[PDB]
Amino acid sequence: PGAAEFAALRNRWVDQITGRNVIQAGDPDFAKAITALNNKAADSLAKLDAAAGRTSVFTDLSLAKDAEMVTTYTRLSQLATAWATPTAAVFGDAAVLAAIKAGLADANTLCYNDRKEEVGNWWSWEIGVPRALADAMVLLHAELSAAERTAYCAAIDHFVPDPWLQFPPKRGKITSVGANRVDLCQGIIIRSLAGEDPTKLNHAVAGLSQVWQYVTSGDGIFRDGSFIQHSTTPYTGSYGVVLLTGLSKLFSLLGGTAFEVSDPTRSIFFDAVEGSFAPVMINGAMADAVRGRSISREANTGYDLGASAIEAILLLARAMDPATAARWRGLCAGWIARDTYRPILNSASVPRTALVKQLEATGVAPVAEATGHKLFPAMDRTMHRGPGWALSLALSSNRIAWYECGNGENNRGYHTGSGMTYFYTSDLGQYDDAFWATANYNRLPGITVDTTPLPDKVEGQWGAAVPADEWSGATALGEVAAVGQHLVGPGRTGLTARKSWFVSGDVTVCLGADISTASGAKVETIVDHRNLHQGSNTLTTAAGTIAGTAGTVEVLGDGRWVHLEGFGGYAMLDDSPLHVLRETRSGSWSGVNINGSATVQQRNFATLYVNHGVGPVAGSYAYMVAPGASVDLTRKLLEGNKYSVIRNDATAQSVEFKTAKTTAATFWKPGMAGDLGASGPACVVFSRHGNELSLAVSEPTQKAAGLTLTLPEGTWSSVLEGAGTLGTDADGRSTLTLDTTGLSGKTKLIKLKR
Ligand SMILES: CC(=O)N[C@@H]1[C@@H](O[C@@H]2OC(C(=O)O)=C[C@H](O)[C@H]2O)[C@H](O)[C@@H](CO)O[C@H]1O
Ligand code: NA
Repeated sequence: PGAAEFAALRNRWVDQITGRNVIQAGDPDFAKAITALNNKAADSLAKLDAAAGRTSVFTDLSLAKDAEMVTTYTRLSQLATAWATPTAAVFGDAAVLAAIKAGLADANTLCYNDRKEEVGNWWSWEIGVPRALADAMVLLHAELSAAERTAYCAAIDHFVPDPWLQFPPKRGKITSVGANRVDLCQGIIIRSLAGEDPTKLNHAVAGLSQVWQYVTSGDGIFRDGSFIQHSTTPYTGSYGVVLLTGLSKLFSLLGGTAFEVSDPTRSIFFDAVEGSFAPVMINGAMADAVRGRSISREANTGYDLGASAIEAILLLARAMDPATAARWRGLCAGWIARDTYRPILNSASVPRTALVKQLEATGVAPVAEATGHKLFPAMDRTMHRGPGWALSLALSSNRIAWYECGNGENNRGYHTGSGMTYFYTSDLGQYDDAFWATANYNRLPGITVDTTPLPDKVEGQWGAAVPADEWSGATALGEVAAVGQHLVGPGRTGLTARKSWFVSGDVTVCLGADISTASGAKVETIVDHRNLHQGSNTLTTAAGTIAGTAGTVEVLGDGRWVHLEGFGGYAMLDDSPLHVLRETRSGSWSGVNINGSATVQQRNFATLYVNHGVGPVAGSYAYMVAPGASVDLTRKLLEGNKYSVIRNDATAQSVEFKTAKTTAATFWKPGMAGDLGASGPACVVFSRHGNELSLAVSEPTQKAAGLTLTLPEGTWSSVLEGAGTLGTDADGRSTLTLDTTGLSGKTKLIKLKR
């Protein structure tokens, strides 16, 4: 293959990144996309350094700061995009083209060339500039000289001689993985189009294959659908999306050509759309629990990331078999239609507009998010849904870091892996509306927390430390899940807590036991810390209302349930005091991200919490959350033993859901919770239907060869469904012994006959 094929490939990439082939005559969304393109282009043009012998290309961007070097190149590729887009203000503009060509020439001369050593963030030299510079070569291919091509290719090959590797030589080069591998290969593949280099192209293409091979440790896609980047952080929602975006674009680019991605194992990547990406998408937004440090970004939010995921999945769908195509389109139509908070077409590029328009043209109906549980034990994350809500739990353990901070981002996020309970609801802005600028990072919802102030970046950057805890894990049987976390506090306070969650189809029961610390400070547990935006939502009790005055914390009393207007109900499952605070909070995104704006955002919060006090000895909590519940239903939560606590202490935690006829339990020690028993760390959910007992079990340390339960509900003589060896103990009770060797926290489902 040759010059004909290379021109065809370049043209297809220009088509893809401009949408020049798919702008619809008189369409108002295509019109607003062009206007956004125009404004960005004009902004950049306004900031050009017009000076003779200039030392920068843009007056607000220093070439001696690598992030602003990257920004210089992305402004240039944006301007070339606009120059290439029919009906853009600068389309085919000779003067604009001139300024682009000079910008790329001077950026090369002054800074980014084959004689330059990397300084600062390697990502800028090897991914930031190459992708942008490659796009600009290809966009401007009819206009750049052979000598210009040579110099910019040379610069690129200098920083990235092999996209299977990363880091400047002075550092020791390592295997690039995951999002990094994709971005590296992208810059080289696009560069290979500009330079017509089939050798670098084939090698870059070959290198996508490693990203979708399953892994059992470190970075990549796990069999349970977890995605980790940077070893210790659940990262489906941001690095996952960068991967997904890059592969969508490259697969589509190369499909049908001599360079087509032909590896059959890529079906693992296709399976990940529903196995990894869809469960953590909530009405358009990637879950905060899976997007690591990006929560600190005012303008790279859950919706930004979920919209990018939508674009990519729509792009990929074009190439799939008919059933899979339609399913993925149905999922996307759903995430689009339910999102009236950040509609995808607001600020969409021309290509994203085209894919969303295309989707709408198929008429494919929106698929709803399925109720129930999706567990990701490899990354300490679980998802739970019912009518009106999606709960996302965020854990940490000897495998998963408390948090990632880096590059001045998320330095305060050290409690975000302390058992957070994100309840996503029709309040689509709950976590997006300056929540991470204004929230109390020491009372994040759900967490147990030692009130010792911690320094920014405590435990270090880049998730380099993990809590040395006993286990975190989960299992589920039908409508009921069991999740548990041994919380070890960050910042060496010696905080320790045993947190468990038992999630049905509507209610979530939260139990805590065995809470102590070495620090001498008070320890709290946060029933909720809910963004009210500018609202004065009522907090309704048996007595009447509580916490009417902002800033004056009040203590519930003996009705034991509280209802928050527009959210749902909360209810105490013990006689602990409930502290309720209405507060007004302020902060700027500059306060949580070194790139954040200084604008001060001000938000009202409801904060609900238990105080375990100074020096708790076996401190404990017991409460439940009922998202979407009316006052009538909230009042009734505690009536009729509907949620019947069985055990809550340092050995076991367990509840029975009276109506679901299902019992759930976590086990920290050899022991019994009512008539269920276990011989070692376990999550279990069981239900008897007549003469049959269904159980779901996991071995949550991920290290034990086996596990023995002591069966509830009488004796059991045969196994109807699944693995395990029956038996009788010393006391005439039935046992089930499992081989849990290598299960990696996964659930085993079993059925037994009396
Ligand atoms: C996933 C992540 O945090 N990556 C960082 C970069 O962020 C991303 O920008 C892109 C992209 O440029 O293709 C995709 C995402 O929307 C966004 O998260 C970030 O710009 C660089 C800055 O050095 O660091 C990466 O680690
Ligand atoms: Na890490």
